[PDB]
Amino acid sequence: CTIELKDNSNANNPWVKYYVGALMPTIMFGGVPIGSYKVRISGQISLPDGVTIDSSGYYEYPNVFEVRY
Amino acid sequence: NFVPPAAPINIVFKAAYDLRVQWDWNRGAGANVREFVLSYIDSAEFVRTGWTKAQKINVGAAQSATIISFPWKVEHKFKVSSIAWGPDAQDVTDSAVQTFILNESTPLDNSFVNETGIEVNYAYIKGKIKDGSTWKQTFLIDAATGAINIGLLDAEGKAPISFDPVKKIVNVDGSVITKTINAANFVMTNLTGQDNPAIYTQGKTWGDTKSGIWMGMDNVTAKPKLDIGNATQYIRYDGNILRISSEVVIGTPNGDIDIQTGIQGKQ
Amino acid sequence: AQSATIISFPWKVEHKFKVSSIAWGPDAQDVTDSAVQTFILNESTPLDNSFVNETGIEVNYAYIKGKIKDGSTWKQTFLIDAATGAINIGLLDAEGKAPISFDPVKKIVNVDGSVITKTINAANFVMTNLTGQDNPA
Repeated sequence: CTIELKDNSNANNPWVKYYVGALMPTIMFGGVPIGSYKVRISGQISLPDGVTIDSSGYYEYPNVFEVRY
Repeated sequence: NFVPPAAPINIVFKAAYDLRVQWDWNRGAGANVREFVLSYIDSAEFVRTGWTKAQKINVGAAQSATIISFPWKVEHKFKVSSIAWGPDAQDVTDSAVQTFILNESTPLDNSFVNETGIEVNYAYIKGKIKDGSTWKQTFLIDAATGAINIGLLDAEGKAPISFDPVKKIVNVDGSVITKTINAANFVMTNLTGQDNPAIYTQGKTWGDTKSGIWMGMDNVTAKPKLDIGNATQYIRYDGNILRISSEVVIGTPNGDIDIQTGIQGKQ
Repeated sequence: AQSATIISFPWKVEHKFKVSSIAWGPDAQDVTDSAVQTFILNESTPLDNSFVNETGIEVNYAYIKGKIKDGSTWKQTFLIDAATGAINIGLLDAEGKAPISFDPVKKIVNVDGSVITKTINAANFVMTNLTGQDNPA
């Protein structure tokens, strides 16, 4: 699964991917700026054909939080 | 293949008695400069011998140099040599020799005299540079505390190098180059907001084809990292998984052999 | 330094002197003291004006420089540039080289020896090869 982020303080910001890896019960990542963010998570599963990959509808956490500084 | 530092491109002169010499330095894809030395000798002495027993003035990598009470109507020669941290063979590169003599025909430029400024005070010792109508502090030495700030102040007032005997700390922003260091605690710190503390050989990165060592905290993934070895033979560790490419041996032969009695076999 | 100077020492007054020897190590033996030797300033004490010539301090708007007479010539040992606060310390050997210097413009402090500190907090313990013939470790 891949995880994106977007700074919610501004009215409109582009969603940015920050974590790419296997889905886990707990995910740890860093190296992100200070602004408050909204988080959407999507999963991608590879079809038997290498080229084709089935993604998921982005699920977004309703809560919005500041990065712990 | 070590590229020696490039010598100063050009030399100019300003006079007042006092003589000022400043050399422009430009460099690209070469050794970085760490110190500048100027050697001045009399032309007749230069003919007698080459830069031998020639008085020299050293500066902490400062372009401009000042000579006070230069001889009047006497020929002289100068050279400016850049200094780097490479081996002694190509450590230093010297610029082209430029002759010069104090002459009544040389225009007198006393502006440099006013453009600087120093003061000795019971409170402290302070150096200033005249910038327009104001003066900017260069270095300070307080009497009450042995604090010595070195360098022109930042717009926000952050001094480049700072000291504090009160806290017994030496505070330097930037880099420190030493032949060796002795200490009791190499406590790496995430000084900047997004820094990545680590110890490594210069020009080495984790998961790279270089032949260095890397050890530190990867703030991007928030996991410790490690790598010892070249591209093929290496000991690479990530918080999730450890990989050891090279052949591994555990224990030693006869590790648990009886000391009192040996072993043997027969048929 | 192997020598010291006392300015305006009282005359006709006895004094006692001890020279310490501080070294890194256990606090119990951190210091060692020289033998106690007293002194008096009096006409019976010969005057030696030789030591005045060797030392030299130069203070100017341009910079502050300390100089030592070797072979009837001033030799620069440390210079404090008034402009930009460029500072270099130590006698010059062979081609002019200062063992210790500080460069505010490049934010680099160069030392040609060892630095000793109880603790060091650095975000990059980069392990360089300066001389090129010594494998760093």
